[PDB]
Amino acid sequence: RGNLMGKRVDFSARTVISGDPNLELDQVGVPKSIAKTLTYPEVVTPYNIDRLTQLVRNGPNEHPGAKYVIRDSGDRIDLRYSKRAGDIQLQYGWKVERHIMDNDPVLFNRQPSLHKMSMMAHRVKVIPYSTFRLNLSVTSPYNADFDGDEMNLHVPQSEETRAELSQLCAVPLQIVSPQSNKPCMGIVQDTLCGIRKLTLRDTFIELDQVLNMLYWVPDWDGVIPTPAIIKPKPLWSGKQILSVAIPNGIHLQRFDEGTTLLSPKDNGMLIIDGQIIFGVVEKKTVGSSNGGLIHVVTREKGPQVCAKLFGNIQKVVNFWLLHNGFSTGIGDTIADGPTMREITETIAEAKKKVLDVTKEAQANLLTAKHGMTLRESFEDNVVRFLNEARDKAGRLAEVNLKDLNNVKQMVMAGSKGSFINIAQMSACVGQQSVEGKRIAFGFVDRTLPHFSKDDYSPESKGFVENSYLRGLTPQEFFFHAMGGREGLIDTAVKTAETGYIQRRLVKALEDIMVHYDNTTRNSLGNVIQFIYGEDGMDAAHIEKQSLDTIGGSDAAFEKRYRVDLLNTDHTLDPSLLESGSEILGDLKLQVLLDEEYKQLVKDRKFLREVFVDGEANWPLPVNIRRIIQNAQQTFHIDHTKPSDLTIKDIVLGVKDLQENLLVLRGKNEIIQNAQRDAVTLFCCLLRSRLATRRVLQEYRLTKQAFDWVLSNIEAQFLRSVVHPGEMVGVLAAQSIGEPATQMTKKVTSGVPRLKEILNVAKNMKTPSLTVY
Amino acid sequence: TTFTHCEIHPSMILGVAASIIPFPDHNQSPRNTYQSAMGKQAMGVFLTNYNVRMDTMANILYYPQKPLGTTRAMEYLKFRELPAGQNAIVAIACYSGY
Amino acid sequence: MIVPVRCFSCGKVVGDKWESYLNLLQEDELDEGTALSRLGLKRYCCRRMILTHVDLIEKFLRYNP
Amino acid sequence: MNAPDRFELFLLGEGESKLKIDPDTKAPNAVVITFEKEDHTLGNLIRAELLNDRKVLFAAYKVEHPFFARFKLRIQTTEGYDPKDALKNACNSIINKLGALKTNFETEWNLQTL
Amino acid sequence: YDRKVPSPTGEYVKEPEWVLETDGVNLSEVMTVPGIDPTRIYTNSFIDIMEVLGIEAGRAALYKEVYNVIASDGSYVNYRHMALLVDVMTTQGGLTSVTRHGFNRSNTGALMRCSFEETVEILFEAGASAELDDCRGVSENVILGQMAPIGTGAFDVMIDEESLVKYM
Amino acid sequence: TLSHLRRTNTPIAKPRQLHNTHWGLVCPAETPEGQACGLVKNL
Amino acid sequence: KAIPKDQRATTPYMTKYERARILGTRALQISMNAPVFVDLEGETDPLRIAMKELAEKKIPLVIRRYLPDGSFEDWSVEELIVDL
Amino acid sequence: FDMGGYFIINGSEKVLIAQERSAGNIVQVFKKAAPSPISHVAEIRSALE
Amino acid sequence: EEGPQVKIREASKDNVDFILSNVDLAMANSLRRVMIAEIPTLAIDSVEVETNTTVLADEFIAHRLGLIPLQSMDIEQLEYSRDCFCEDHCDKCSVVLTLQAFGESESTTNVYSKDLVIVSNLMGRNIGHPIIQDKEGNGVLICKLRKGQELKLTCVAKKGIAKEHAKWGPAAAIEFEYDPWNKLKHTDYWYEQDSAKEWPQSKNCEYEDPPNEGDPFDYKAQADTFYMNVESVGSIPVDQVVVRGIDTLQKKVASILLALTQMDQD
Amino acid sequence: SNTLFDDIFQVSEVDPGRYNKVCRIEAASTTQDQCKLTLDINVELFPVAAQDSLTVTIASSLTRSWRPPQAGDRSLADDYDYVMYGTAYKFEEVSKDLIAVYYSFGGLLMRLEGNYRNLNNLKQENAYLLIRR
Amino acid sequence: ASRHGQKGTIGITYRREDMPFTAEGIVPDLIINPHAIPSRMTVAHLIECLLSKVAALSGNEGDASPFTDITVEGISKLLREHGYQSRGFEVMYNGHTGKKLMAQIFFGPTYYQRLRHMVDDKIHARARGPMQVLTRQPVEGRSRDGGLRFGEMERDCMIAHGAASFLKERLMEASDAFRVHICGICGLMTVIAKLN
Ligand SMILES: [Mg+2]
Ligand SMILES: [Zn+2]
Ligand SMILES: [Zn+2]
Ligand SMILES: [Zn+2]
Repeated sequence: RGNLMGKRVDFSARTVISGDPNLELDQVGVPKSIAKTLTYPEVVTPYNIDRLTQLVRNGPNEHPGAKYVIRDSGDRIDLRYSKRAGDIQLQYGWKVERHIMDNDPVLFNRQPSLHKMSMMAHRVKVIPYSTFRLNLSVTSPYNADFDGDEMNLHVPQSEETRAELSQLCAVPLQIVSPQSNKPCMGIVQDTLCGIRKLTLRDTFIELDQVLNMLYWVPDWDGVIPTPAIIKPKPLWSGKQILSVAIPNGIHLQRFDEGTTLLSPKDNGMLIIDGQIIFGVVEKKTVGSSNGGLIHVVTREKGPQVCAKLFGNIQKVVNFWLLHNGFSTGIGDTIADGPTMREITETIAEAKKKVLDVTKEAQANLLTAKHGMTLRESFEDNVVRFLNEARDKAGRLAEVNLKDLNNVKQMVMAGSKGSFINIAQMSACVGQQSVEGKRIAFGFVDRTLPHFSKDDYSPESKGFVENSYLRGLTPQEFFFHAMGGREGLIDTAVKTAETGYIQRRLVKALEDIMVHYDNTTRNSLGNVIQFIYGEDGMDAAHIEKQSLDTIGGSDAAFEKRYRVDLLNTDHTLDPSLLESGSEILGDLKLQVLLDEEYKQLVKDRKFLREVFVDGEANWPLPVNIRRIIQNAQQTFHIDHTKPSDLTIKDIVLGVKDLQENLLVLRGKNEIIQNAQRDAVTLFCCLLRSRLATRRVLQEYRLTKQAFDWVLSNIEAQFLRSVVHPGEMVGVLAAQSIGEPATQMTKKVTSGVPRLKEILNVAKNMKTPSLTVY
Repeated sequence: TTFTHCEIHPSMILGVAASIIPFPDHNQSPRNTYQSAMGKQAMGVFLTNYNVRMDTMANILYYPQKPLGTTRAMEYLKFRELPAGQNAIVAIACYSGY
Repeated sequence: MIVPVRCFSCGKVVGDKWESYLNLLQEDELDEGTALSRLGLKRYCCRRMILTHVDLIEKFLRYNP
Repeated sequence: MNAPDRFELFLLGEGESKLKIDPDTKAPNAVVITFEKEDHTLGNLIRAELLNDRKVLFAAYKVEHPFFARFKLRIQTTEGYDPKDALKNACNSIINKLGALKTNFETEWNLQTL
Repeated sequence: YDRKVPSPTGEYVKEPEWVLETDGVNLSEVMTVPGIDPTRIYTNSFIDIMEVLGIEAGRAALYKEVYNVIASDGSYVNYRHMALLVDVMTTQGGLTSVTRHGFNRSNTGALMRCSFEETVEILFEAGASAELDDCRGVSENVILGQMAPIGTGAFDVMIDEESLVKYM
Repeated sequence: TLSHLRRTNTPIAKPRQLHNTHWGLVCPAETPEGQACGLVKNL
Repeated sequence: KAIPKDQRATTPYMTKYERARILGTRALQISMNAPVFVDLEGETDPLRIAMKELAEKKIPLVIRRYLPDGSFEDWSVEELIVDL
Repeated sequence: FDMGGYFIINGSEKVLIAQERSAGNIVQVFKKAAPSPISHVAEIRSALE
Repeated sequence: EEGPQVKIREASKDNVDFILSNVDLAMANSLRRVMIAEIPTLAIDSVEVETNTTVLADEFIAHRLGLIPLQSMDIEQLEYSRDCFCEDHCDKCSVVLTLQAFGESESTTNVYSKDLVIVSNLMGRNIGHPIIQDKEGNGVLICKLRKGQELKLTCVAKKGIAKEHAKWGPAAAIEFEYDPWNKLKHTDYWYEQDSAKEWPQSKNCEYEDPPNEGDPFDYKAQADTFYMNVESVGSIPVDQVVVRGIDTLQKKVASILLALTQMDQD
Repeated sequence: SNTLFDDIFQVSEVDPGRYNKVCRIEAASTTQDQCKLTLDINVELFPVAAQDSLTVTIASSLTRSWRPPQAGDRSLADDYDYVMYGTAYKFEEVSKDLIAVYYSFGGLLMRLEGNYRNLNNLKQENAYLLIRR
Repeated sequence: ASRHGQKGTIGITYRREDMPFTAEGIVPDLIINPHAIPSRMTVAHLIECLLSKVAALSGNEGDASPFTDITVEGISKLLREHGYQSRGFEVMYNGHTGKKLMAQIFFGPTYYQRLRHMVDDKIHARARGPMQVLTRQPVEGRSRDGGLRFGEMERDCMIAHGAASFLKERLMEASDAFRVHICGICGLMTVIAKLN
């Protein structure tokens, strides 16, 4: 375990980490001293000879210098002591052990390391001061903060090793992760908080600041965008100047509760050609979200482009907020005089409701719920009223706090804090629990010696009536302390239990990987999965997509999909395509639209068999929605003029594309039937999104637009398949292990249940049948 | 009407470290548990005889300050006589993002 | 220990004001807030310097060598 | 320990000019002046004065990172006008403005009896 | 419980049902009870599902269970990961646990098994059984300090003198 | 120094939890995080 | 046993791992003063040289792709599609 | 200000830490768990002062 | 008179209250920055300790000696040692101070900035005199000694700026305000009921016209008129903090004009 | 290079729901009954109250970067009091001969409902919004 | 850290001119992030400050004792008596431009502690150094100029990445690596290599 499976190593370095808004996503600030110690052995070659000779001349003390010279002979020259450290004349093939320099690839790691993202390749940036500086958005994968965290640095020694780092594990590559098929890095804290503030309708920027904000973008075209307001006084909006960081071609649409194309509340999101049309940018848009601006950018433009976008969004936002400022005070916890009366009187009425159930229980009139003690039933009610109360009291304050409330502002952007935090701070802390139940009678028939015996009152069993702003009574203080201690105990324990779970998952899966036959096998060549994850696709290349066909009324489906060239009402109007007039009554063509519709109906039944509930949204490769969107801007699709497509062009075009969606290659029934199988689901989606009526009426695609959409689905699909060599074993273990690490009818669940599951525990804790 | 005893002062339920926490009745339970662990690692004058003793490691604060916000319990803890910090002018703000 | 020359926050010399402050309290019986203000210490950064000082040096002097 | 010398903030490095004027590629009649051993004190002052010049189309400055005392100033002027000349005039205007400010303070101070 | 079901008109509509919740397990018996859906009946005890409904159902229940533990915490792990774990425990023909007993007692390499938990008791047995480690596991090549047969090392690289002489 | 001379060790039902009986006798906040949490009492 | 070129069934596309290893290997060889099969258009970094050689498919290397049974399919870097 | 309460052994200060034990000579009744022949036990940890 | 104008409100040895009208906020600020950071001063920079029997550390004391304000009136006729031609220091570039103190008294013996003595030749220039603002005429209290407590040391004071060390900071706090009625809408006032009732009215409100609600927002409006207060530490007189500040910024700009001039040669 | 829409509307309502410097305005054309208008305006810059008669103009011109002054000598294509520049984002077919066009002036939204201007309005980044009275 | 479990390291140090400032000429010694406060619910930190601000002006000891009749309203009233805005906010001006901040900053004194963890006693780097005798592997700890541990969990990440050669290097070249001569008949390290 300790000298072979893990060992300490040379070319390693460790120090306190600190954040930096001025580092690029993929770089790492390396202290001069650390750079002056760590070395790379470079071979003397015609290409570097002169440079290398200079670093040798520079020596071990100057920054871009060197420590040793390795002759062909094998003996090491110490530049620190060699009498010939000056007059050292290099020879091709020798090695110069030179200092670590700006842009060298290095492995950066934050322990524990329950993730492949816990060890990523960064670009060196030699800097002053004794800390490792990292870009803030890269904080999340490592799980780092700057409260006193230290991080590890490993230096590759070979051209091969360096390539491995730069080509497989570099930070930009790691953005979209296979753990949850979504981005694992997003915009955080200052930049998240500032991004909401910047993008409100209210927010307008004067020329002076616009110029600085523009210049701050390192790839800015040099083009001053036309102000949204030209006289009286030229003024730009936040939305406008943020859109300069958003690259061209980037298309995004999101509807939040109550979003119209007129977005009255500045709800949801609409980014067209990498320009914001409406809505406020926050967590859902610019965070590590599934539908994310980041998810689309990585996928559409590249990992290197997306990594640049992080830096860009932050350089603008942070600069703006530096000058706008943002604070948080006690005034932000303070709630209205009447809101406080209204809160007090909310607790007051709940306090009586509880006494009423208590008086009812003492008079033996209470009637227990089937499968519960008369007492169990009572405590349930009490606990339920008191919580209903804490929340009401909370929701009262939350509403009374204006949009100027700095806390509300942080909660609104999603930068920090939630509802409960406002509630507990402003209004009421609430009921305290230990082992699920209220504070119990540690003393004979009472919680504390300040109480009378057989006191089931909220005040006796741990209900903290007061806000943190108001302060806690000694009794409230001690009960909160009991309840508080419980969490610290599990935080403490879980830590090692969770650790060992991770180990066992890893050790059981380690030897599993995808072979060149798309088969998932172990060190015995025993097949685990015939095809990776039953679909033969890489998880990073997958996105939640809606299978339209699945739901809706049988009539609504019909309207959407049916083409009947033999009926004057259900034909494609000659406005839809050029052949419209000559297409009516074509029996031969109708045979093809019958196949089309008949397949779509087949598919509907099938999908309804797979997803029994009728759930439409599933993670599948190739975002077809986006390809269409792009075809539309790429080809400047005129939603007026008729298409130059044939029914044969659409119908057969799709039929043909399908045969080109290759996962398995072998020439034989077994492997060919296998290929058909893997591709099934994706095709149902493909056929749903590319049916004739849809393509013409909805998408309004031209032949070239369509031809392009088809080629792109193909290309994307192919890129989407898993790579033989993928160590899917470890991946899967860590993809379950890492989340288990973040874990806090009544059935045994979470960490102790996962423990039960993995152990194939014979005598389980909550056995239960669910009888339908 | 049954009261046999009275509490001298409820703040006395707290130990040496928690007794330096200002308004601990206004903090979330563990934040208090954290401070009563950190203050043990806070620099200051540990004893006035520091200059006459040979100990492995000694950390002494140049200009210690008594706290502006204090506990009645600190009187007994000798804290204002031998402090662990300085009263800093603190802005809670978003600035350069550093 | 031993009065800071200059307030940390703004750097107004505060080194001279110590004995003078301690005097305005014993000899003049004056409350801390007036003495500070008499001495022209108006900004709270400057006020905190004197008001919150602990002159440990005086104990240190109590040891012989 | 990894702390840079304090004079590095103001004292020019070995073979390091105060100004380095490089031309902007992305835009016509635009330039980029890097000011070594300088901060906001001068940057924001110059930028604001170039803004007063009518023949100046674009002007902005940025301190790319706080560990280093240097700033990049980008100047774009109308065709025919030179950005170096634009910078020269704004520099001059500033001096002449400060010259009056001193004269005016001096006169007003001499009038006081305290 | 609320159940989404297709309506005559086609659209999926909420058609809630009465469901029973047990405090104990007896699969064999409760299944044969008149008035229930023996096609729908579920137990959290997948060990039972395995015993009564076969290993295939054992896999489906085992995944269902794993999935719940993650989603209960409000977390999302892509199917494939849980699927793989579930499959590995399955393949043998029963419920092979992620313990020193289960997986670590399979036909894999001896040094591999020894790197987790039983070390010396595994190497003695390895000796008296005259085991032969084919060194295909990642563990072995790590102990041996050789390039593991994983990703980058899953294939070999050769120079071709044909193509070499072609480019010049 | 003070808090070290008031420290309590408990070697080896639910010991880590803050008991009602700990009122006025032991500090409800002063306890370590991790392994020794709630097994190291402070008077 | 070695699968004939006419019976090869692995991807016609180069894997991430293959490409990373080819680039690593060439860069290593280039760095050990091996002959460069491309015009270095001022290039000096062996990885940027490697990238250039792979960009023009002037890398004289072959990927021996092993199958779980022990057999293999040999693929030239010239013939592998680089969609990465 | 030094408060005493430690020893000086070979020049380093040492603090005895209070050790917490269960009081002796104490009668305690406990239910012995579901799989057990014995349902309840009365224990007394008897020891001399 | 000409361009930007001053209107002094109050004066003393230690403070200058004034109004700066017909100026760019950028200019007002750049001056404010310079006054804090770039005006040269003389301050102790090397401390050679011969004897120290005190309760305080050699460097603890050393640190304080730098923070002791020294007469920097004629600072302009002293050279920065870096620019000077000697080996370390000399008269042309430094002021040598001496401090010998001893506990003769049974009572506590005090060490003051007055106890500093100049040993270097001053070239008859107003420099290196420990600034004494103290009523009793003692200046800064450096140390306290008991009986056999001796303190014998030597100080080398050098020309410097606040950028290198805050000891060469000639100014204390610089007060700076504009638009006491938020006419410019440069701040969005945080409030609970009324921002007018909740936020205290500035002193300077009296020196400006209240906005009068029955008027539209002046967007065209720009920031001119700055209410400032410059506080001196001693080294330089209050007026000269302002003047030298104006001059430093002027010189700083001239360097740029000159740099461009040398660049024109090639 | 020329005008695309011209009409005088009358404001029915002005709405600053939480917004301190901006307002959604509801107006209808005094000429055509079929014509209505929804629009976000910087009311801190150009104030608007209800029953105000306002000339609302479109026009595709009067491309590349933006220049600030010289406009003193340049022909200020504004005989109007408040001017905006935005993008056309949607073309809603609201039955019959009725159409509705959506305009975003950097977040400041606009919805114009009518019929006639089939031969005018287009899906262009270029669209100015001019308002007088 | 403050006395509220509100710990942190210095990210940067700014001079007085770069710092944001009150019109009164006051500047912070410390800038802490608003993002600390909400999730943490350390209300007493905010109160400590407000009370400390009053205390500093009033020259009276601010009683921050637990169970008392001191209210945030009480202290607020006292601060308004001193000329400051009751909830501790103060309008600040940006240090670089001098332009007023659109936000008003919660500003006042707070007792901060200096903790035993300083970067320079932590920072460590190695690249070939002392080795153990038995295992012939890098020695342990910063103290001994040891190398860091590329442990089991790190091996896993490398295996996940598919960094076959990067791993081999860490385990061999970068640590342990040795050469033996073995026999072809009995695969043992028996060989008497007199390689010379
Ligand atoms: Mg941390
Ligand atoms: Zn001060
Ligand atoms: Zn000299
Ligand atoms: Zn042999």
